[PDB]
Amino acid sequence: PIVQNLQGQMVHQAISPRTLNAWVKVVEEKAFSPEVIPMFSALSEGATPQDLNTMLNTVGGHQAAMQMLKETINEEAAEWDRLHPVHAGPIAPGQMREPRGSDIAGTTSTLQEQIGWMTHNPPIPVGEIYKRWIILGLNKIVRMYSPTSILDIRQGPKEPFRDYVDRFYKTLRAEQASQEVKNWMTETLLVQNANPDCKTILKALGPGATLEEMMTACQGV
Amino acid sequence: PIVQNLQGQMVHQAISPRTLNAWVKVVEEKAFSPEVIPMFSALSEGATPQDLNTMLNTVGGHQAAMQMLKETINEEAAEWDRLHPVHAGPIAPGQMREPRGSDIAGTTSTLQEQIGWMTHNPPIPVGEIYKRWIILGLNKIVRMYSPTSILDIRQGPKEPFRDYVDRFYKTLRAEQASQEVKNWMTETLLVQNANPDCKTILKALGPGATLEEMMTACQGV
Amino acid sequence: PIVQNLQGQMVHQAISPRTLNAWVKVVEEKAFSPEVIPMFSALSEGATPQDLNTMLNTVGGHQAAMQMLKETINEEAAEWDRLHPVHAGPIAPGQMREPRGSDIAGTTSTLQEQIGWMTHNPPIPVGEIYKRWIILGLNKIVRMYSPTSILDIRQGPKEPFRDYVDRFYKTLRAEQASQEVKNWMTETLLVQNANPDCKTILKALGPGATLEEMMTACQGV
Amino acid sequence: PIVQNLQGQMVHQAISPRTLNAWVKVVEEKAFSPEVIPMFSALSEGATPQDLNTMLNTVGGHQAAMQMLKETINEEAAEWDRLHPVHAGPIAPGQMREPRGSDIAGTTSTLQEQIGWMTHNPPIPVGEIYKRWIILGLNKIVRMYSPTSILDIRQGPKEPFRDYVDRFYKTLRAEQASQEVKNWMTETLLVQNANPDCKTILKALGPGATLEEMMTACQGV
Amino acid sequence: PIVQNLQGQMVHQAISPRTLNAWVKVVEEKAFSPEVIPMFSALSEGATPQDLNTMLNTVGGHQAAMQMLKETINEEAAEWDRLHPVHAGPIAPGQMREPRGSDIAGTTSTLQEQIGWMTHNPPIPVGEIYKRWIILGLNKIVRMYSPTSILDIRQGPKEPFRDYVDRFYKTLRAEQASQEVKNWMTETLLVQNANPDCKTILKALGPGATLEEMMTACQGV
Amino acid sequence: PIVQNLQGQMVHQAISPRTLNAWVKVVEEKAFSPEVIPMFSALSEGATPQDLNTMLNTVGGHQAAMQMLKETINEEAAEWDRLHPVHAGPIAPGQMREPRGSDIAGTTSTLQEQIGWMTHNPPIPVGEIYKRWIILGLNKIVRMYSPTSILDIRQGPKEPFRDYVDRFYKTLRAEQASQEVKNWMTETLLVQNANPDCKTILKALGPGATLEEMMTACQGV
Ligand SMILES: CN(C(=O)[C@H](Cc1ccccc1)NC(=O)Cc1c[nH]c2ccc(O)cc12)c1ccc(Cl)cc1
Ligand SMILES: CN(C(=O)[C@H](Cc1ccccc1)NC(=O)Cc1c[nH]c2ccc(O)cc12)c1ccc(Cl)cc1
Ligand SMILES: CN(C(=O)[C@H](Cc1ccccc1)NC(=O)Cc1c[nH]c2ccc(O)cc12)c1ccc(Cl)cc1
Ligand SMILES: CN(C(=O)[C@H](Cc1ccccc1)NC(=O)Cc1c[nH]c2ccc(O)cc12)c1ccc(Cl)cc1
Ligand SMILES: CN(C(=O)[C@H](Cc1ccccc1)NC(=O)Cc1c[nH]c2ccc(O)cc12)c1ccc(Cl)cc1
Ligand SMILES: CN(C(=O)[C@H](Cc1ccccc1)NC(=O)Cc1c[nH]c2ccc(O)cc12)c1ccc(Cl)cc1
Repeated sequence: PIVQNLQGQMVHQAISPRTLNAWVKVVEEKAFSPEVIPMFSALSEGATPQDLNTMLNTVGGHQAAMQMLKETINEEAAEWDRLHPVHAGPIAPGQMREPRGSDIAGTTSTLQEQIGWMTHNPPIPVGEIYKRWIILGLNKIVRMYSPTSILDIRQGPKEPFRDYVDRFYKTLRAEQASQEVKNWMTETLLVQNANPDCKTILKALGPGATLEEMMTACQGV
Repeated sequence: PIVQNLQGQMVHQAISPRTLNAWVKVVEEKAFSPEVIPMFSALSEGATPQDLNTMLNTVGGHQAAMQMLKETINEEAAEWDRLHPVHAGPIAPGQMREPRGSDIAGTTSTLQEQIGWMTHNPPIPVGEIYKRWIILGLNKIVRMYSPTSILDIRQGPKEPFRDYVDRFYKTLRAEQASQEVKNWMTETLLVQNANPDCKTILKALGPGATLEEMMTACQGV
Repeated sequence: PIVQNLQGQMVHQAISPRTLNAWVKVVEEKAFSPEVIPMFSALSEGATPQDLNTMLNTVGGHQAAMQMLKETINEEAAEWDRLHPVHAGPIAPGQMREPRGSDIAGTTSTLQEQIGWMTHNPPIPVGEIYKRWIILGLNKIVRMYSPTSILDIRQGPKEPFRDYVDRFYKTLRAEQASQEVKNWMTETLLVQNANPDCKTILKALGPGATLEEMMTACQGV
Repeated sequence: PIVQNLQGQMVHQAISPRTLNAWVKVVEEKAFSPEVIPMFSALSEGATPQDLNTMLNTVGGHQAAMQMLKETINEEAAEWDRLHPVHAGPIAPGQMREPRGSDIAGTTSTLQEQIGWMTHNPPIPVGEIYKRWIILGLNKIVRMYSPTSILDIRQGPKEPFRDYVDRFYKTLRAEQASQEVKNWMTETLLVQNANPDCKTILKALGPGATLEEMMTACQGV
Repeated sequence: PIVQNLQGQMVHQAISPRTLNAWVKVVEEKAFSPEVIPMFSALSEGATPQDLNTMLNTVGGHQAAMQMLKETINEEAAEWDRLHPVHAGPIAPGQMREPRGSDIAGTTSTLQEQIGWMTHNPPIPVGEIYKRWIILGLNKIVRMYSPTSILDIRQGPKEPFRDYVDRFYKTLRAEQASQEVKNWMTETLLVQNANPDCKTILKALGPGATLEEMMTACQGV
Repeated sequence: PIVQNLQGQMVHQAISPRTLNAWVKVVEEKAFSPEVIPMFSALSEGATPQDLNTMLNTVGGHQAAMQMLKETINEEAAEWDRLHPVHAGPIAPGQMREPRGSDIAGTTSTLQEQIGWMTHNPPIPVGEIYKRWIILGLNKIVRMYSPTSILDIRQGPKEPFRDYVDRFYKTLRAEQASQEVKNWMTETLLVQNANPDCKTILKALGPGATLEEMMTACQGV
């Protein structure tokens, strides 16, 4: 990450050993479960592209996922370049250049070059931009590596309602969808796929009911 | 959380790796037991809304609970908006806007926007306000996920009094109630549901007696 | 705890994650054994009332003990109020009020209000005062939860003297008593309840003898 | 690593105990798997040659690897000396000398001498240069210690496609090759060595297809 | 321990959670083995008397040892008072008093009073003085709790010489003695109590020989 | 270690709890294996003699080794004194004295005296000098405690060449020798003691060959 010198030359801050270790263990224990993402995100706050690649480099295994991820990164980088075309040729001595897609992703850019973009008036936050791309990729991986669909989540004859909701919302968090879409799945599937006894109860509460209410309503049954 | 630059531009402070890890393990080990709340609260002191969502995002499992929690968050946000209506249209260049319910909760607001509200003369402490909402929600979850009622806590024939009190006060901490209500449960249930031998002793101490006294009184028996 | 800004506005310092964790594990492993107290005390140095309640809130289980503790806290708070009566009515705009028993204990006082009292010329150290109350309560709990009395500590026929002393001093540390009282128990019980063979030796050293001497004297036997 | 004094004499910063420990455990758990390198690299950011040797010295076992590594280091040092020949004889009192290959590698140079080179206007980043050499060596070790070739990675009759890709990309990361070469292996081997049923599917997607697409295409089969 | 404010009012520094934990675990794992002392000493560098008592308070068990330790502390405190008699009566408003034996040990002195003594021109280092007393006591405990005497350390018929020396020097470190005395035990016992075969070899090296030499000399045998 | 005050009086920095713990565990797990030394060295960077003795004091067991180590320390101290003779008698009030061998080793010198030497214009780096002595001693211990000689390292009929090299270089690192000597052992033993099949291959590569080459050459066989 970045921080200010005594003299106020802007200076890079090495990633902590325990930030590194955190990220690795996360991955070893949790694979690509949706919570992985807010964690990757939280451990990389302030990161430059170099820092972000470091972090990604430290994952061993899961190399299929990692490759999809680069594909995702290339698609965004291409798109960046299309919306921000580079004026080429000579470069004005000492002054900074405009980052291409590759420069953002860290392939074609030095650390020194990166800090330069990030700490500018006005600042070009290349680390933030790269992180969006990564997280977009991380989402795709999560969706792909999810064993079941929201459509196949039905409540068991003997399943307490709390647990059915737990699997519905767990699965739903892993899905490909806008908020409009998730609402629609909630609104359509959740009660439609409850078990008979509790479904009757819930038809009868009508569609203003809170979860807290639905759950309490189906507690005794 | 937030802290002051060398130049005194107010700057965000990334959440520690061990704060993150703390919170996760808490949840894995203790579920929603009442002590979870003072811990969530203690690990989020100084937090912005982003920080608070991060923390919440890092919980995997318990997704029913998490959804009730959002419901709680929406109810408070709505109520906020009702008591603080936004003047809309154009916004004065450079100056900050008035946070809506959604802006407080972090849905419709940037980190930069948040720090801005929090560090103002006078400061609009959006992080503190969001935390109230969350904790209100966390309480509801705790109550709901409590296996037994204060009414069913009776002292065993062979139960030492210390243990009965331990279950009474454990259960009571999980209950829905003001202080007026808890006092009333204490004052009515605690002795009424002791076991025969010790109940006699306690009728005989009368209602000024301390716990220390009650416990000592029923020690030998 | 508290610390000074760059600008020297006095500012609150969030409790460390590892301070929190320390305290919890202590309690899980050691219950209310006398060493718990110097540890609670050491982990709460610099604490405000809020900090102290946080810490207390994080204990799950032991809720009987916790309730005795509040009782203890109320008794001290009442007594505080009796010796420091509050002048009521309006309050002078901007200036601080005199803390009541409840304000010290954190029930009726904000963090901001607390720091205000603590960092005053001259400082009203409300955190220190609350901590006395707590520790007084913690002592009562320790005494109460001690399985055996100093009177029942006798040396075994086959018990090395070092071990008997170990149980005597362990038990004695858990007892209700001034220093005058502990001395008297030492001076009366320790040798009176040694086993026959070693008692003879010790009668014969006379009452100026050090522990080091007594122990060495009864080493071979 | 290096940091600035109160007086701004540039001063060495001892390696953290947990940086040390990190590196050792990495090696004990992961041997020379490709992820080792980004980790060595991340734990040595800011390092001087001394720091880098320290770190290398702390590995026990793997001494064959360590010797190849020195060989690699000598080859680079020789080459350095060939492209940067030293003007010899007397040295100007007080002023710094030009580092030879050996001085970069830390054999013939003091810490004080190193900091001197690193913190110069303009700075001679000897630590960065040595690190390139090491990492070049570390790569060679990784390749050598890889049990299988990219050529022998075939998909099992019963192997899900995700797993085959996982072994292909794991093995490919361990290989000797430029990016041109890896692309060529990908482009030639990956589909050519899938199992029959899925190969047919993939011939039929044609060579623009993403991994995400290929994987999804072969999901049901 | 102690440190300087922004304003340079000298201020107390709370003991770290991990310093606390360190000390406790030491004791749980190692009892009173001689290495305990350099560790207690290393974890208490900079300590005030309060800090030192805290640390001592956190030991549970070993209460016989703890009592001998206080006895030791009283003997030193008495002696202090004899060599530094207090002028009594009124005290000059605001100025500091001369610490008695009890004030050094922390019984009769406040933290504020202690920092005052320690940070004076010239400084009265009460923490250093108390630590001497403690360590003197800790030594006595170590000696006492040592299972065997230097006199009973003989080399086994089948014991490698390295191991015999290991037990000799382990035992010798636990003994009551000046350096003059330890030298004499070394010089008299070490070879006199080696086993026959190796004793002959060693008589023959004569008394200038190093350990390194003695050990090498008896290697093959 | 040492650091600068706010006022720039040079001040001692207590050794971290985790530096202490690091060193102890190292020793418990790894005994005197050659990697111990770079670790002792890395954990003691910046150390004064006191700090270095502390660290050494914390080792329990291995007391034969520890005694050889002191012997080594005395030999160096004697030699120091011979090359730097002390002018004796009175000492100039306030000014510092010239450290003897004993003063360097910490026997006859205070911490305050040590910092004084270390932070002088020009600085007498007594901590660095003592550390050389120790490490010289630590080397001797390592050599002595090495179970096998470089001469007895032969490659097994069934031993992969990588493993034979691993034992050769492991053993060689533990040996008594200059670089001239190690080269000679390498150059003479390594191939001379390979197993028949691989020896033939290697005779045939001739003596310019790299390890990387030798190892690859004997891979299939
Ligand atoms: C911005 N934001 C979030 O990041 C919230 C923070 C939060 C998590 C858990 C409980 C409460 C809040 N996170 C999410 O919406 C992501 C999420 C977590 N679990 C899910 C399950 C299904 C789904 O579609 C999304 C999620 C958010 C905050 C408040 C609300 Cl009301 C909604 C979202
Ligand atoms: C403000 N405050 C609290 O947060 C106290 C702090 C505290 C916890 C444990 C022992 C002593 C004190 N916490 C509580 O009242 C919450 C609580 C903990 N256990 C309970 C059990 C039942 C219940 O209704 C509430 C609680 C508080 C402080 C002092 C008193 Cl006397 C009462 C409350
Ligand atoms: C102020 N103070 C304490 O806090 C001492 C510090 C200390 C603990 C252990 C060994 C030596 C010293 N602590 C105590 O007196 C509490 C205590 C610990 N074990 C006990 C066992 C019985 C008892 O009645 C009290 C204690 C103290 C210091 C010196 C002396 Cl001589 C006496 C007390
Ligand atoms: C500079 N850089 C890297 O260091 C990337 C960072 C990264 C790792 C994992 C997923 C995404 C990105 N790392 C690599 O290319 C090394 C690598 C990791 N796994 C591999 C597998 C095969 C291979 O030939 C190389 C690698 C990089 C960044 C973006 C792209 Cl698109 C490509 C490379
Ligand atoms: C001041 N000082 C010490 O504290 C040395 C430091 C040190 C420990 C271990 C190996 C080398 C050095 N420590 C000791 O003398 C205490 C000691 C450790 N093991 C022992 C075994 C027997 C004994 O009588 C004393 C000790 C010291 C330093 C150098 C020498 Cl040569 C002698 C002592
Ligand atoms: C100064 N220096 C060292 O401290 C190197 C650093 C280093 C360790 C491991 C791999 C590469 C480099 N360390 C050593 O030479 C000590 C050593 C480690 N393993 C050995 C095995 C045998 C031996 O005789 C010495 C060593 C060094 C640096 C570069 C070279 Cl090429 C040689 C030495």
